[PDB]
Amino acid sequence: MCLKLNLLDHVFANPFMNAAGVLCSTEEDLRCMTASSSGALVSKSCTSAPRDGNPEPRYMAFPLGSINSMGLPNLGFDFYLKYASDLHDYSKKPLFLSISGLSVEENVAMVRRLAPVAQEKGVLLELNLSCPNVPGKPQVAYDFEAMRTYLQQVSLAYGLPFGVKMPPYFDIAHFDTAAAVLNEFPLVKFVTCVNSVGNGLVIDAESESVVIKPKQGFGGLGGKYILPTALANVNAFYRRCPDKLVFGCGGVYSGEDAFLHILAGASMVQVGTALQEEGPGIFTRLEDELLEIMARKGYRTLEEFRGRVKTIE
Amino acid sequence: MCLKLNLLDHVFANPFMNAAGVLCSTEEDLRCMTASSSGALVSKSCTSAPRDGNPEPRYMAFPLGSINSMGLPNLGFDFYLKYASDLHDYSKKPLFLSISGLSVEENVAMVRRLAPVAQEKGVLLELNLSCPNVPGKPQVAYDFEAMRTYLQQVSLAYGLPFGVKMPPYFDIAHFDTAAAVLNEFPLVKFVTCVNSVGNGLVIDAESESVVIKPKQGFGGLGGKYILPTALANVNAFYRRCPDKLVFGCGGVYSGEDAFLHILAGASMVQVGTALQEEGPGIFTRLEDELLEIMARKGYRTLEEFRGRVKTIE
Ligand SMILES: Cc1cc2nc3c(=O)[nH]c(=O)nc-3n(C[C@H](O)[C@H](O)[C@H](O)COP(=O)(O)O)c2cc1C
Ligand SMILES: Cc1cc2nc3c(=O)[nH]c(=O)nc-3n(C[C@H](O)[C@H](O)[C@H](O)COP(=O)(O)O)c2cc1C
Ligand SMILES: COC(=O)c1cccc(CCc2c(C(=O)O)[nH]c(=O)[nH]c2=O)c1
Ligand SMILES: COC(=O)c1cccc(CCc2c(C(=O)O)[nH]c(=O)[nH]c2=O)c1
Repeated sequence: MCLKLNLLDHVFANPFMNAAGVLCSTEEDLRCMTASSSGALVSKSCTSAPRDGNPEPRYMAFPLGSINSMGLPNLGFDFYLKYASDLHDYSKKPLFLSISGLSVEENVAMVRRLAPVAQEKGVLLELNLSCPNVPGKPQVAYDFEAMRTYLQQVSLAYGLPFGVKMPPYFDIAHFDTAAAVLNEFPLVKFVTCVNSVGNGLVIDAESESVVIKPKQGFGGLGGKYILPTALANVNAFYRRCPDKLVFGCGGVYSGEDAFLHILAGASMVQVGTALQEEGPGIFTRLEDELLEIMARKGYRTLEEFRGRVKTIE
Repeated sequence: MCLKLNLLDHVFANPFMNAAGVLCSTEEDLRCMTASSSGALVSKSCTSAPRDGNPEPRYMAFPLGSINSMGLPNLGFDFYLKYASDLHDYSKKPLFLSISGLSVEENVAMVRRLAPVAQEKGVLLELNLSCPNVPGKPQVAYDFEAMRTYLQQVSLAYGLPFGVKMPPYFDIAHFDTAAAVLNEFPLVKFVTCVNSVGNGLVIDAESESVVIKPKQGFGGLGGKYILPTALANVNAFYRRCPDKLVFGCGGVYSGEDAFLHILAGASMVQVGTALQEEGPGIFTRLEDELLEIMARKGYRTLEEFRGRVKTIE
């Protein structure tokens, strides 16, 4: 018995991978993610030029999860493109490249260059619809006309199957609107739910201080705090986007949390805070634990229970 | 050393009270909250007509908090108005009456009727904006045009100081816009942050089932899941609404959580899930725990540390 699967025309040894931004910034990180037992890896979201990101401390974790305001530090698109084109060993596992340009034009410029490497090598694209705050305007994925623009422009410029990383939604009307926008675009083959829960605030009682330096302590939350929000979003998109795959991200620390994502409809399962805290060994534990739940229930395949969460009456 | 506060022209023995919807539906509930050591109580959010609410199970709790889709079950406005005018003992503690009409017209009708009792007895109004409007539109407080409408008409119909219960926000743009709307209305003297984190989904791994019946399992999240989100919202409004009070609500299980809310800027501190789970004995524990933290830090009153959370640099 094994957790092997095929999608987007690639084979994956198991449904696990890092979440974008975790253990994926440097050549050292990507090589370590490659050497792990993960099923796939995703590079850090990049911009055209390298960025240092925000002042430190800019990430902190706690028993129930993490807060970050990293500021999109990254080595620049040229570095991740070179990683995808010359350095990654595709015989080991698939690679996804996350892009997060600060304007539509910047995104269009990076995807035009990624297209022939995607054709030649099979690197897959994850378009990240989250960016640093611009006063007077909402996040792109919270502004449905801007979202529709980015997607129209990228699908035109890239011309190949790609995926989008979405922030969480909290209102049913927003699920219906966002999914309708995503469904206008046949090249969006996968949706990743969810990015960190925006602008939480952790305060330390002893020091009476916030715990990260940028943005007066405000930053995105991950880990145990966000599991039910992550499951709601995976399931909301699984139901509304029957012709796409959903990848689950948020709150995965155990094979049980992975099993819940898959029941909710997840095809791949990304690990962020728990990977940051435990290291790449977590992938062999997560495989063992999900296999163990499956055996106890009598499930031979992920397909037997994916998206089969039961409702009452 | 003391927990006493005077606000809104009332005196409160301590900052604790129930969160609306918890232990406040019936006369029996309200007399219980009155007999407890809470500094105040708020009645269940009511509609003009009595409501049975959604089918059960519609609330469930777990180690890290709760999920609910109650559907606004309540005994109807006439009951809560009668409780405020004839039954509540104001010599014990102040009363807030929460209203949550299904349309602006229903809100307006309630508050015209409330107004004479508010002037005579001193009951204080909390208008719930984290509430359904027209289906397929977002809840009122996530639609800034509907929000401005509700506040204009309620200000006019009521003519007295009131407060508003707000859903959590996740994007800085929303904090900016929401506070600017609120700051248009000088009768809005307090803002309660936050209502439940909307449409999460809790799944039970053993049964492979959702845990509440309404809305295919989707429901509002409370408790340990939402503390950082609640602290962010309290601090964001404390900073942006310098002429208003902020009441904090979300994730309070201990005097230490209360202490964080107050450093974030909370005046009153409300207790929902932990109160539902532990019962009204929680209020003596919370007061003890908060006084111990204060004693250890040398704080003699709440004003010494309210709003004084430190940032880094
Ligand atoms: C330090 C850190 C860096 C991150 N950077 C990115 C990023 O560059 N791109 C992105 O799409 N999401 C990024 N995220 C969000 C994660 O991909 C993930 O969506 C989030 O942490 C929720 O998952 P978790 O509960 O497993 O942490 C980052 C998260 C963390 C904690
Ligand atoms: C069973 C239940 C019923 C609730 N009903 C209401 C309500 O009627 N009006 C309201 O403004 N909020 C209501 N809420 C939200 C609580 O007031 C509170 O905002 C939310 O639970 C967050 O606080 P907590 O983390 O202490 O639970 C309810 C919450 C629960 C769990
Ligand atoms: C609401 O989004 C933001 O505030 C924001 C700020 C800086 C960078 C980004 C994009 C990269 C990113 C980051 C990051 O590099 O700070 N952290 C996350 O949790 N998710 C992300 O997608 C988003
Ligand atoms: C028809 O009214 C509703 O179905 C409904 C839905 C969501 C929220 C509300 C307002 C009451 C409320 C409830 C509730 O009664 O379901 N639960 C919460 O966690 N916060 C609330 O403010 C009503």
